[PDB]
Amino acid sequence: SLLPPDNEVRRKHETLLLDKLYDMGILSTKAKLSAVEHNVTVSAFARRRLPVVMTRLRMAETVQAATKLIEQGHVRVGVEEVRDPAFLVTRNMEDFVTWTVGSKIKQNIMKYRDKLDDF
Amino acid sequence: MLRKQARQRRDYLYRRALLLRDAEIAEKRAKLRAALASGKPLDPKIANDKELRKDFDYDVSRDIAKEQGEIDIDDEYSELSGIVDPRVLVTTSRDPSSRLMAFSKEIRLMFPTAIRLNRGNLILPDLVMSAQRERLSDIILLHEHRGTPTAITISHFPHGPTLMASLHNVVLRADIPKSIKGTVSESYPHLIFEGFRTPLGQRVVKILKHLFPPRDPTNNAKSGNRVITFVNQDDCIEVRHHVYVRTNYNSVELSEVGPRFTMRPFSITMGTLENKDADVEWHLSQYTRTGRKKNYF
Amino acid sequence: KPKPPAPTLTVVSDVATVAMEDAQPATAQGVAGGETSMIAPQEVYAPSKDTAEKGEVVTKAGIPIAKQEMSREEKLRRRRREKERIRKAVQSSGAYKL
Amino acid sequence: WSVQTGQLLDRLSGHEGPVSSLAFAPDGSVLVSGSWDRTARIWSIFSRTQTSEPLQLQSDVLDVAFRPDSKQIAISTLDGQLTFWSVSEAQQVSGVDGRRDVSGGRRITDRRTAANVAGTKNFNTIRYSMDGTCLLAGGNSKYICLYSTTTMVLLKKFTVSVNLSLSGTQEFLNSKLMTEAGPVGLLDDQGEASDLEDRIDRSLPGSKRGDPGARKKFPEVRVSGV
RNA sequence: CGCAAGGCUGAAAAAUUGACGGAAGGGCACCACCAGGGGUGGAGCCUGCGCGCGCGCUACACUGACAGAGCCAGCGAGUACUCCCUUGGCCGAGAGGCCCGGGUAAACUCUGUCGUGCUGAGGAAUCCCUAGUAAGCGCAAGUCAUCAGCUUGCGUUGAUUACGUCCCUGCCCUUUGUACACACCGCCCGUCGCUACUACCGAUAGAGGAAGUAGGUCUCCGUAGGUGAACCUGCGGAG
RNA sequence: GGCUCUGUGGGUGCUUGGCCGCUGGCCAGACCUACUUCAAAGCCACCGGGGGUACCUACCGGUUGGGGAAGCCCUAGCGGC
Repeated sequence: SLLPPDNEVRRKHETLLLDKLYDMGILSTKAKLSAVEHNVTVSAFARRRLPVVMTRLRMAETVQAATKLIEQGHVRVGVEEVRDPAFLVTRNMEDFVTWTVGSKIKQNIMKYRDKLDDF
Repeated sequence: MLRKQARQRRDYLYRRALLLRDAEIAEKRAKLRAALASGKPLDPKIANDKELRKDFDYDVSRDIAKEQGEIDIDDEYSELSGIVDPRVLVTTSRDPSSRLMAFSKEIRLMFPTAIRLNRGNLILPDLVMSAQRERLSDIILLHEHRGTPTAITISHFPHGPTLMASLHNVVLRADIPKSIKGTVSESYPHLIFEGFRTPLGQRVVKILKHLFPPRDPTNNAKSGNRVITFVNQDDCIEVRHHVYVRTNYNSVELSEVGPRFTMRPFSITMGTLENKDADVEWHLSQYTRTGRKKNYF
Repeated sequence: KPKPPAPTLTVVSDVATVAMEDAQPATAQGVAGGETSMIAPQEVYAPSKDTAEKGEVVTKAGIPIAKQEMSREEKLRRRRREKERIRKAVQSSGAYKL
Repeated sequence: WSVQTGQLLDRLSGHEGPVSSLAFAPDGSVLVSGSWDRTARIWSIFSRTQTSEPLQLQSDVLDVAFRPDSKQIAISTLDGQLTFWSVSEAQQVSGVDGRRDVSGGRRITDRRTAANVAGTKNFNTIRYSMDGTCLLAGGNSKYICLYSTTTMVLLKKFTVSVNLSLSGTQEFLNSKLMTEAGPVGLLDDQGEASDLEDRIDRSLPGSKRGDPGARKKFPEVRVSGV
């Protein structure tokens, strides 16, 4: 913000900063350096952590339940399991955080929907 | 993947509402920037809004870049505007007749990066699924009355808008003899538009001209021999497909090769073809007191 | 999303690939390996119009051809190829009547 | 892309997920992709008709490899099983579920038994031998397996590291190493250091892939390439 | 309010970059070849478009008729939906309501009875089509434009033949650019325009016409001078 | 006879002793407080962002009164610069 407004490197790095933060899901928009000035927040990073983002994705009921689950090692993201409850899911991995392969949780969901394929 | 498309649609709509709020603000910030470089006195609420002063000192530069046109608006097309070649498929309705099949082939010839697919027994969610699976840019339906087309539904992908339009005064390619017509020249066509001034007209011009491949800009003003025209009068957009040769510096000869339509748009939905429950953007307001006096586009 | 690409240049020398390697007592390359000069003949010399002599021109194949020795038809055809490339990119009463 | 022109040739598509393994055929006529939409794709490019034959699997694809004599393909999926397909008639000709055959685990910071632990029970990378009869498979585990491709039995298993300083190199830890406050290889022991450059903890929180901090105490063992 | 708002006048270029091609070499195309399939075009019905033309619909027999038995779908729920119009009669002072007459599949499978019998599957041409595609089959809905002579959905049964080739018919692009290693390739061609210069031709220094070319360090000593013991400089000598 | 719980020992990594003022001793312990010539080299040492600085603190440059290490000189001293 402190650079003069007409400066090419200011504009390029503003668009770069906003694009990087929006792809990492901290911000909500990509058009306001003011939103970077008083919206980037340790609370925003904390809600981009794994148990709260799976709470929003409704994997678990509460954030405590999600932390207990992924400490038991039920939750992969992509193809690798995750045992650290501090993994920061970005906006491209939110579409891939799922359960692990032979999970008792996956079996219980399948048994609720009565589609339990035992093969 | 379908999770990703749903996520992007929700995030785009949320960013749209955020842009609505921020534009309601930035109408007031621009008076501050103009009053600064001029010295005309301004409103006291603008002058004493302290949060506006802090946020203004932060975000001068984006308003100035928008003034210089360096940046683009949050849109469904500005992501992939002229980098890729937007390929497009055309299908018919469930049971096509022979003249509708020939007409679909005619417009598949009109768009130089188009492919045609038979419907047969192809459920419409599976159609949208397959299009999002093979990264198609746009999809087109056609509805016949009896061998004569009556409706197009230009649907953009992955989650863009649809334009549902009714057709009239159509003449098909496949009625004139082959001795007079021939194989149509597949070249990257120019496009000319006439009569669009409103934001709705600009929206239609964008979602129409983003079906054609982008032209090489080094000698576009002189080369190229095929042009496609969209003119509107009383919001019934009429379109022809001409192919021309420039016999002089001050005269050109035309030759009409494609079909003629006067399509009238009766819906534009912010949401794709499968989403009948998508939020509409404009529909043909009939049965009102002045829906026939008002002229959109 | 990694980065937008930005032009970065790196200068290479004429020193051998055995000067490009890392520090070790004897090289892993043989006796043929060690004479490859890390730059091609195309870069150590390339005939081009900016490095021709005065009267002569260099052709597309890299053969110097003299403007004196060229016949007229060769000059005409070469001018045509250059043009094709460039295209691709009150008076007196007596003075009136007589 | 093509290598002699330098520009992008095309963008193949048809995958409902990220592609995760690729393989060209050694005769130079077939591409094979394998992607997290539980599918493999026999791409035929170099002919005049670019076609894509699909192969439906049960789970995510993690590795693809070709036999040297190019008629056979092997794909390793997320269940932990290898399925051997024939590239002419795209039919599965063999299969081995080697989850038990590769399961070796109990990393520290894991409250599952090494038997029940998921994430170490697959094959990350497989390769064919140069004869054409011995497949080699390696996953995120202590064991590298070496199967045969005709009899489909476990010819030989290897253990990659008897090193106890790495994490998952024995499948049963002991109550001597477990104290009252969690495992004794988990207490942050940086504080009793004499050098400030070793005392500073410039780690980033929740960074599974590499960070310049790289606390890196007891790294995981993983057979990342074979 | 002022300017705009006074008619040598009377309808049907640029170019040192430009105009048009030719030859070779590529790539693509059910508007191309190749193999097959299917329409329309024969008879009748009608919407539509300009008596004619197509688009759909129906009918036309081995793929048969009749009778039994068994067995399969999916999308669909606005206190809402009904095909008529009438002969009579009941109860209706009158307007009506009653009662009686007249005009969740198709398919498929299995099992038997009978036997080709106005009880005839579409010319020249032209168009389309390559995997849940052609084709057969019915059910639902009627969504501000279009559509009941129909339209759009939805399920069911589901093949033959290519999946190569630029030979024919075409379309596009290379012969300039846009990236460097290995590796290869090696000055495509024609007719003019425009420009600079050169001279020429003929009417009145002059506008046109026609044409071509583009290598003495160190130490010591003897000196002379400097600021003198010493110390510095220069020179001449020995190591 | 069975389920459940609870406790003890061994194992879950390749087998060289218990202790101390450890080249010797002790597991019953023994002796107890001596010995001494000259303080020290410097640097570095993680607090979230923008912002004020009256006070305190850090750093730099000074100012009055004392203070005199060290250096220099020679009339030699209670010296002189």
